[PDB]
Amino acid sequence: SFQYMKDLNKHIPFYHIEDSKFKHYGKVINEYDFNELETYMDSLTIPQDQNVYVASVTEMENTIIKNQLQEAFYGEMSIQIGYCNGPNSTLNGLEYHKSSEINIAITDMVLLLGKVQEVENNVFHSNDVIAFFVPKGTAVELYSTTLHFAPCKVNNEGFKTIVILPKGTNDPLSTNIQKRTKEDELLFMKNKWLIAHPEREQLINKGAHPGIKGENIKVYQ
Amino acid sequence: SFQYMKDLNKHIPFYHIEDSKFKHYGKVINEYDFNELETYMDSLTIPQDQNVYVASVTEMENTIIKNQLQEAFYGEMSIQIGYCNGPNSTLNGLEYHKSSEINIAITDMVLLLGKVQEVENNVFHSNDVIAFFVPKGTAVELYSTTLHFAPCKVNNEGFKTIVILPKGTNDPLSTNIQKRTKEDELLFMKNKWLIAHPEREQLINKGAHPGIKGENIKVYQ
Ligand SMILES: [Fe+3]
Ligand SMILES: [Fe+3]
Repeated sequence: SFQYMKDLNKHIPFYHIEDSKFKHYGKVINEYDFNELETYMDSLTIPQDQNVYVASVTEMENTIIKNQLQEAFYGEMSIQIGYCNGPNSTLNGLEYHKSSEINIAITDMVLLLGKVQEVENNVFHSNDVIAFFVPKGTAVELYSTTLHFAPCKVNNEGFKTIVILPKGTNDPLSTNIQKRTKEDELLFMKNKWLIAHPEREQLINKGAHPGIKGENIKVYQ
Repeated sequence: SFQYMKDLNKHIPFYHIEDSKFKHYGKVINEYDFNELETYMDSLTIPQDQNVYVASVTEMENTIIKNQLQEAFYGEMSIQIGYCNGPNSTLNGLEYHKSSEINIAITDMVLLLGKVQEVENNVFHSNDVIAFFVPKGTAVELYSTTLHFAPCKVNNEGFKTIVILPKGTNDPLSTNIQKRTKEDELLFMKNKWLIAHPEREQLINKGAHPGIKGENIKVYQ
């Protein structure tokens, strides 16, 4: 429940995804159903140790709805459908893509969002983050200029999310560039620029840029 | 010259592209060399009747700069390089992509920009447009949430721009979708959503949505 989560998280701006404060970050998508996907997602368990992210799942890609979303929402550009399920409750990191991402909440979840415009010399401040409570069943477009990461759990068992992007996004980089722009320092996976919190050893050890300044926010439930 | 243009366009909030007001719309790209493309552009004159947009030019794509922009600025996503040159001086339309576009000003030019978030039931108002004077040699990223169209001229002979996007963008739609979202009404080419001004009969005739309210803004020079 939203009010329970709201009450417990007075240390961060906290909104329902249907609130107009979301409008700068994304849009709620209403006119699609996702039965084919939900059927797949129900065959999956939530890991309790750490989040899993599969970028591209054939089963979910071989669907009517994938073809609908590709031709219309993505204007005929090739897409992948994956999932991010897990027990996480902290910010950890903030990433962007030069694309639209769809997140479909298969469980209640929360997203910690920023705006890429608020990055200055590869630094973003926790204070700028906003949380949005997304109910089971809700689908959102997150804009390319919206800093985002893995959801934070609402229910004790964790969360389940469908994640839709241009095909190839989050694949390993296949070249090692000559870095020349500020942004190049963030480049981490295909079509994925990442700003990690310095207390997130799992990302820092992977080479991620340590540019979140402030507390690694925690979402209490 | 910027002050010349500014003095003639007091009917429109008018800014240098280096101004901070641009930060909401895009970013200036500095650390790249576009010389190979500049050389191709020198082989062209400016059309005098009407704009020309060619989405993909193989010769421009078979360059070192194309490989660099693909691997780094687009994070390994496949890109096309084209150009948009001509004599235009009006708004005419506002389009977006679920991608970043790069515009490289080979001549002085002006961009009339909006935000996608300012669209309300498939309507944008001219009064929300902001003009940005882009000097010869400036490269800009336009974010996916930035409504944009073809440049407006500074010099009497017209303008020349390089246009970089994900490969396929602005190709003809291969499907006729069953429309279901407000956004589906705007879908006009591959990865291109357009809101046309009603005075451009040629766009409306082709099925563009007439949703710009207000003057077809003109840039005087
Ligand atoms: Fe993402
Ligand atoms: Fe465009």
